[PDB]
Amino acid sequence: MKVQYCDSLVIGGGLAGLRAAVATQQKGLSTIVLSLIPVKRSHSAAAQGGMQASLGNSKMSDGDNEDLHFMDTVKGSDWGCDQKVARMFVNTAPKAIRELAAWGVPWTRIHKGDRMAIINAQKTTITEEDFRHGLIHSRDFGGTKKWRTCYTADATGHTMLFAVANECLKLGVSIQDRKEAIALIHQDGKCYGAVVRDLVTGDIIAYVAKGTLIATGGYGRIYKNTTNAVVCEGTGTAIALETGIAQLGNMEAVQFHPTPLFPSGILLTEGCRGDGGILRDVDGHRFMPDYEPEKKELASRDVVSRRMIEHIRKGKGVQSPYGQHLWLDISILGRKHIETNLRDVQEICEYFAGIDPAEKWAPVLPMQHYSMGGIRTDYRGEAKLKGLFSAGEAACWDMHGFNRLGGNSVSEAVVAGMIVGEYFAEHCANTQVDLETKTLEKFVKGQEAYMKSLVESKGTEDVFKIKNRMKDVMDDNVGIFRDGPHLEKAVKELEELYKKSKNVGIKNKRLHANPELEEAYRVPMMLKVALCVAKGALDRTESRGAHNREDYPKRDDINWLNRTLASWPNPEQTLPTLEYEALDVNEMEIAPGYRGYGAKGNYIENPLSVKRQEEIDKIQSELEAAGKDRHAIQEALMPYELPAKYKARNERLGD
Amino acid sequence: MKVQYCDSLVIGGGLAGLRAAVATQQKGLSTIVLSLIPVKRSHSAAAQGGMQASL
Amino acid sequence: MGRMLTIRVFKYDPQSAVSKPHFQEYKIEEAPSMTIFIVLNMIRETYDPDLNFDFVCRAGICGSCGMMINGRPSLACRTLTKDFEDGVITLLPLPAFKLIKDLSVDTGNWFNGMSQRVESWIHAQKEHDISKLEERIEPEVAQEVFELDRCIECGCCIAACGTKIMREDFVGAAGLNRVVRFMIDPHDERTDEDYYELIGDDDGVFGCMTLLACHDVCPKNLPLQSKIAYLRRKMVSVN
Amino acid sequence: MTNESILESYSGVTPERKKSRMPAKLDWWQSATGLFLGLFMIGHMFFVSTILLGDNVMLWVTKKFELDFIFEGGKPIVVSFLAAFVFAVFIAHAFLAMRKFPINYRQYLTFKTHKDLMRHGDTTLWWIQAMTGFAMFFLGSVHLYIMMTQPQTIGPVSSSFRMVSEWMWPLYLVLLFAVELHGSVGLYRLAVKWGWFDGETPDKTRANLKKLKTLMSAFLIVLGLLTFGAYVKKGLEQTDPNIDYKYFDYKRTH
Amino acid sequence: MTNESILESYSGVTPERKKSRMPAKLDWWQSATGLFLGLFMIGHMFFVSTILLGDNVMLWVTKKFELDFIFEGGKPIVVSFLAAFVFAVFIAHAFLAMRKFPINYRQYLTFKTHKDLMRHGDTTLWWIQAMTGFAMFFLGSVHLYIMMTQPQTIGPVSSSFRMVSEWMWPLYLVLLFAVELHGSVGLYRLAVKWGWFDGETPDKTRANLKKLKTLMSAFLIVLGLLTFGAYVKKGLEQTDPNIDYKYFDYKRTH
Ligand SMILES: *Cc1cc2c(cc1C)nc1c(=O)[nH]c(=O)nc-1n2C[C@H](O)[C@H](O)[C@H](O)COP(=O)(O)OP(=O)(O)OC[C@H]1O[C@@H](n2cnc3c(N)ncnc32)[C@H](O)[C@@H]1O
Ligand SMILES: *Cc1cc2c(cc1C)nc1c(=O)[nH]c(=O)nc-1n2C[C@H](O)[C@H](O)[C@H](O)COP(=O)(O)OP(=O)(O)OC[C@H]1O[C@@H](n2cnc3c(N)ncnc32)[C@H](O)[C@@H]1O
Ligand code: HEM
Ligand code: HEM
Ligand code: HEM
Ligand code: HEM
Ligand SMILES: CCCCCCCCCCCCO[C@@H]1O[C@H](CO)[C@@H](O[C@H]2O[C@H](CO)[C@@H](O)[C@H](O)[C@H]2O)[C@H](O)[C@H]1O
Ligand SMILES: CCCCCCCCCCCCO[C@@H]1O[C@H](CO)[C@@H](O[C@H]2O[C@H](CO)[C@@H](O)[C@H](O)[C@H]2O)[C@H](O)[C@H]1O
Ligand SMILES: O=C(O)/C=C/C(=O)O
Ligand code: SF4
Ligand code: F3S
Ligand code: FES
Ligand code: NA
Repeated sequence: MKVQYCDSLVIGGGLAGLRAAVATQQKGLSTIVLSLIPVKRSHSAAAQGGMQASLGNSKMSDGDNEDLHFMDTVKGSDWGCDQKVARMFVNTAPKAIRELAAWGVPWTRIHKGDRMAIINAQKTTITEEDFRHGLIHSRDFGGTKKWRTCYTADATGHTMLFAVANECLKLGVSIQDRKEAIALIHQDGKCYGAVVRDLVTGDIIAYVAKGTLIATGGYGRIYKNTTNAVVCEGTGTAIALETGIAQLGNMEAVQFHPTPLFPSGILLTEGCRGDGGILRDVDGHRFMPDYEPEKKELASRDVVSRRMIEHIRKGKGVQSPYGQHLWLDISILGRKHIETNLRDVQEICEYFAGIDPAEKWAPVLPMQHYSMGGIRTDYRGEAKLKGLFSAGEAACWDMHGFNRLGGNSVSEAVVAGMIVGEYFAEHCANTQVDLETKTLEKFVKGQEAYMKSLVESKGTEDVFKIKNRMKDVMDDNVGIFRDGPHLEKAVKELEELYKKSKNVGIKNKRLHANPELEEAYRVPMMLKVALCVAKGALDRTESRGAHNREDYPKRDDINWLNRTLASWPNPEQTLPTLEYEALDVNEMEIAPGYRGYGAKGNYIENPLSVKRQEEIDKIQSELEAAGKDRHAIQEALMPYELPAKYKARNERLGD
Repeated sequence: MKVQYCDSLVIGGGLAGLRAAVATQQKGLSTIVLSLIPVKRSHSAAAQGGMQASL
Repeated sequence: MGRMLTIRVFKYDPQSAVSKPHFQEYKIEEAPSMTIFIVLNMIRETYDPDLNFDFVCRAGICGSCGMMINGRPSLACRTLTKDFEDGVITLLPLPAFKLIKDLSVDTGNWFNGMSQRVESWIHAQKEHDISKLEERIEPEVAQEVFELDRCIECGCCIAACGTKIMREDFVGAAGLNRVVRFMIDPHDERTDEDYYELIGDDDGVFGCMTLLACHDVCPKNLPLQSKIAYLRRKMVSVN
Repeated sequence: MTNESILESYSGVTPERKKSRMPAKLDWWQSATGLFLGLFMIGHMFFVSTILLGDNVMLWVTKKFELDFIFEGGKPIVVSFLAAFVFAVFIAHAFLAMRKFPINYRQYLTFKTHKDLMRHGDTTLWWIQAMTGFAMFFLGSVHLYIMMTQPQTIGPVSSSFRMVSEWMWPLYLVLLFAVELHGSVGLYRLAVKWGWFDGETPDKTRANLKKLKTLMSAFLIVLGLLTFGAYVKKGLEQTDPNIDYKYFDYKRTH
Repeated sequence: MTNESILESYSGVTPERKKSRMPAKLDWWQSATGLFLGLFMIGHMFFVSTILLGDNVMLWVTKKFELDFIFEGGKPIVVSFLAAFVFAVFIAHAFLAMRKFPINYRQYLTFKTHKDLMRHGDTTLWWIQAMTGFAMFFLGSVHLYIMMTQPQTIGPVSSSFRMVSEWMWPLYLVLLFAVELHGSVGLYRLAVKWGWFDGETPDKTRANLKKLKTLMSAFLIVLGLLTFGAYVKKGLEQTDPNIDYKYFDYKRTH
């Protein structure tokens, strides 16, 4: 038997996994990072929007702080987030940016002087004072009033990922790629590591550790149309689910992007619309103004996606051999503007769409983009399975709830990497594990037997046909608009698809470097993940954040102010087990209310919310009257935890 | 902490250690042989008398 | 219609004792805006699931899909079948990297080795306090560093380099660019002499024969030609 | 052998534990010797082409290089020292540049294959540099030794003699293209290698250098063929069996 | 480029998945070309030394190599083809053997240091082989081209002319030691490399081959100096300014 030991095992080489590995390796814990691919090729590398952090350096960022970022995050989540977690996040995001700047990330800097900027309310000029020169800049992204999205020109995710990966190399972290975790090793409710398949050699290996962290990204590829890399299939989610102990949170909470290029899904940054881009229909008609006379194309991202689909259903969509879509017109912004501020989007349309955005329109359609759902953890990042931690998009730390803020996800990856990293490090250094070879052998032999069964299967089902049908079902029934009747149909077909996945037969019999065998074991995992998403959507009879039920259009704070917890205790069951974790209003700093975007009064008010709100107003008044600062007030409303290393305040330009 | 696992650990790379390692490795047990020196330099190499066996 | 494309692919499995290097041809009907990414996945799902290749972002941002396309190392996800007036496309794995199987090679581990070799990280005596204001940097400088930080470690300039193909220890264009990327970063305290200890030898900057194929194939259009010359002038002046 | 060289050979570093500066020096000298020969050849093509202006013309120049304004009829021995000097640089350059040739079957096979697959201009031009360089080991040496040992045989009549009667034209014809292609490409790569003229628009500078390279080659090749024909024509007119053409030009002013 | 060469370059093996047989062929040809040149030179030293037997002697041999028993006064053009042939082998050999030179600073430094520390005869002799080989790139080419293009100038009188009047003796003097040391050591190593004569007592065979090598070199060097002096002496006696020595031997029987 092949066994590898390390003190800290990290599954996933994206921003979250690598940053967590820095956290453990720096304190002397031997850590291994496993990844399907070279770590610098992780999906994190594709982020071009930027990272949200309340620095308050620039003119449009002036006055920004933790409280404002916090409020944007909670209201954005439609109150589905754990507010204590959101607080931990907002207070640490500024330090994440500054640490990265220290590690060489080339953040775009502010230069003194006037600037030609778009505000879309007063597209006047912006002036940056001399005392702001040379500090980290920020732009308008995510719909926040205060511009706090930091960026390194047009490749933010790229530079961030490279810096963190390089720090891992500096520290001697063992980076092992083309390695896939296919099962978690657990006994007595504790996680002792993972069974790993070497993608090159086919070897099945047991990686044991005192602590294991899953930072495997999102599960967007269960959808046919997605902005996600082809490796974002949620197998990390599935292995946690298959332990029968760890639970998945809000899997039905999936966020879509309104303007990905159709049908590839290659992202066309929000900057297109933010700069003045226009959405048109089959007749070239600018339609957003018809639905949003006020906000128009500058409406909430959430609203734009919905209107686009509505317009398509009204029969104004553009017919295509790949389906219906709409048009994005940025040629109206001028050729000069596109070749200086949108030079990237120009290359994308030319390289893949074979068009020049300065002359022709780009085909677009809303598509799956971010996975709010994930492995459920406490505030420390630990799952119900002891010793198993999760961070990044793969987790449901839940600072996002039912709608993540644009710019908050790459921010969370590094921030969670830092925070969960510390707690993870503490767990690995303080816990003592009992590694029974009987258990290791059971799990390893169990997967070797499984690979053999797949290679010898005389089944007649085609793995790709099954996978493709799964993706169509998800797109057609679990998209922007959902309803009970279609969701019931989806759950039934997915369950049928799952059962047939077991009768798959493959042509290539080799155990090494076999992409067909890979699909043979990944698809069944994806189907179980899809079932959690679909079933979760079916049972959640309300409309919250990104989850919109046409048959239940209102947010229900009375019966649904909770979080969906999915599990798969019995390996025989063909549907996921769903339970619910209630959100205690008494522990909220901001009581449930209007989210800001969408129709007003579109939520069933909960009496407990009113009580808490009053209680909050009272506490604020008294404390604010006694000349108490925002910090002491925050503490009195909702105290939260933070590792000692990050409990310091964030200095700002103006203290 | 640095930890290395194998099914069969052999300490010593002389005739006895290496032959035992052959015995375990041939049946699929992962085995490691530890030695102060390259194994072919073990004291066993100095025997010039011979080996007793009733042929 | 859509004209029939003839796809010729290099196939070889070094881990299989019975495999022999050979080309296999596939007939694919072209579609609008069809890329090699689409072509290879079509072949995988409907004609030959044996074929190995690596795609991730399919957007030209991750550097995973480099391969030889009609003799030139290029990103397959960003290569259009339309640009080949002839209809015949030949695919080979990137040379100068360890072959895994067919079109799949190990670029990632060679790059991690290079990153370690040139100490690809910020070298500074003191850690700036992360709870305080960041150290100010001129915007133009940040822009210059970013320009060189754009490398996506795709390996195209490595495989395009005749020098690297012949002499495997050559650090490559990506390695020389990486050195410059830190040289011009104010956060890094290394001096020219420190850099010389890293690449001031025949496997380093002096091993470059200025073939410039690296410059001409870089999908991110980095200024390799001028930056390598810049480094050469600095290293030859040490001592 | 010295203690220091032993320590470097066995440790891989100098006694001060630093990497040797020799690779830098060798790189410098390779380019320096290359630059010298490249420029030398340009001037060489002009002075040797004076035959196109008339026998009296080049004859006048030939005497200047022999220090006419310092010696009576000019001492041809001056050309001998100049030849020996260039010969030395020629040898040093070959010695240093030879380090860059593909050196085994594997390197040769993989590079040649790569060159053919790539169809990359600058890569192919390097192969030409290497090929022409190897060829000049044999072609250049013959000419250099002769110029160094028979300087009194240089002139409108004498040079034409060697060109035709001594069958030197086949060598000159090949060498002309060999040294011109090698030299022009060499000067071009030298510019992009050290980037002396990069400036603010490197790609534009390189584009122009490439154009310049092609023109320089064209002009010099044609001028070389014209000059070549002149020497041949005259050499083909030397038919009198009672005339000592070899030392004719010399037999005019000692 | 061919499909097979591409497959070999990218896979490291032939289409049949075997290692290329080219390295074996190249090794064979390197030794074959070396053997040819080595033996050619021994015969060369004897035929060129006939000047010691008298002008009429070598003159007689010179005419035989020009096919006297087939043509009137013998056509010197025969020597041209022979020269071109040897030139070709000379070039092919240099091309193949050049693969063995130390090729970078590190290799040169470590081998030179090693040679000086070891004081091992056969190792030091290889360095000599390499040095003399490199030198002959320049020295051998000059002579080969001349013999190939001016065969009608070979003889007791004409050869002595070139030797002295055309200042070819300095080149011949260096080349004599260069080619003899290179050739004798080369033939010796060839024997121990392929072991054609090893037999039952290999060490004894090698001991004798080493002795033979030294004697062969001694004899040929001395004989070479004697022959050298003969050509010089005669060349130093050609003082009449009205005699065409260069083509004198030719002007006897067309
Ligand atoms: C898709 C996308 C997302 C995105 C964005 C643009 C695009 C096209 N732009 C953003 C932006 O401007 N601002 C922002 O805040 N977020 C943006 N996002 C989303 C964001 O980039 C992601 O949420 C974030 O990068 C996620 O980071 P994370 O570290 O969590 O995950 P990852 O980078 O995807 O990496 C996952 C790693 O896991 C390995 N893996 C996966 N499964 C396995 C198994 N089974 N075994 C072993 N390793 C596994 C992957 O290989 C990878 O390294
Ligand atoms: C000394 C001697 C013995 C001998 C002999 C001649 C001499 C000079 N001639 C013999 C003969 O003709 N016939 C015969 O039957 N026996 C003869 N012997 C004795 C015989 O050779 C020995 O008894 C026999 O070879 C012992 O074999 P064994 O496999 O037991 O041991 P070894 O070869 O000495 O190797 C010991 C290995 O252990 C490693 N080592 C030791 N300590 C450590 C620690 N702490 N950690 C890791 N490795 C360790 C050594 O490095 C070695 O490889
Ligand atoms: C008068 C004749 C010659 C001229 C004008 C000349 C000129 C040049 C020039 C300008 C360079 C550029 C050097 C550099 O890039 O640093 C060059 C390169 C080179 N030369 Fe020559 N050269 C001559 C003869 C030779 C000979 C006889 C050899 C034989 C070994 C040779 C082999 C090379 C090679 C292989 C290169 C490429 C070096 C590299 O890639 O670094 N040259 N030469
Ligand atoms: C200082 C040394 C040199 C001197 C004095 C010199 C002199 C001359 C002279 C006088 C000629 C005319 C024909 C003759 O007299 O045989 C000539 C021709 C020629 N030389 Fe040189 N040369 C020198 C170095 C070189 C070098 C290094 C090369 C290149 C390896 C070279 C290449 C040529 C060529 C190709 C021609 C033919 C010109 C044509 O036909 O266009 N020379 N040289
Ligand atoms: C008429 C002149 C020459 C003669 C008589 C000659 C003869 C020989 C002989 C007998 C060998 C043995 C070959 C073997 O071991 O397979 C040898 C080796 C060698 N020769 Fe030459 N050679 C001549 C010119 C040259 C030239 C111009 C070069 C220039 C590159 C050269 C470079 C070498 C080298 C470096 C070796 C050693 C090869 C090895 O170690 O494998 N030779 N030669
Ligand atoms: C088939 C080609 C060759 C022919 C016909 C030939 C002919 C001659 C002749 C006639 C001489 C007398 C002087 C003169 O006429 O200039 C001579 C001398 C000489 N040759 Fe050759 N040779 C040939 C090849 C070689 C080669 C390949 C080498 C070595 C690289 C060589 C080395 C010498 C030396 C060193 C002398 C001086 C003899 C002495 O002074 O002892 N020859 N050759
Ligand atoms: C062009 C100048 C070359 C520069 C000198 C240094 C590099 C070349 C010598 C070192 C490598 C040895 O080179 C080796 O030569 C033999 C020629 O006999 C080549 O042989 C191959 O090409 C030659 C020439 O096109 C063909 O006639 C032959 O059939 C073919 O098999 C080997 O593929 C090559 O690897
Ligand atoms: C003897 C013939 C050589 C065969 C040709 C192939 C091997 C040599 C060339 C390739 C290696 C480059 O060779 C490099 O040359 C320079 C000379 O300028 C040497 O330089 C060293 O030796 C030379 C000569 O004794 C000294 O004057 C010099 O001060 C010293 O530093 C380098 O130590 C060597 O590594
Ligand atoms: O438009 C983009 O660049 C990113 C959007 C997001 O992260 O939501
Ligand atoms: S320098 Fe260009 S070609 Fe080379 S690895 Fe980086 S991005 Fe790819
Ligand atoms: S192609 Fe190679 S030789 Fe130098 S110029 Fe680029 S790294
Ligand atoms: S798949 Fe990422 S660059 Fe091609
Ligand atoms: Na998530």
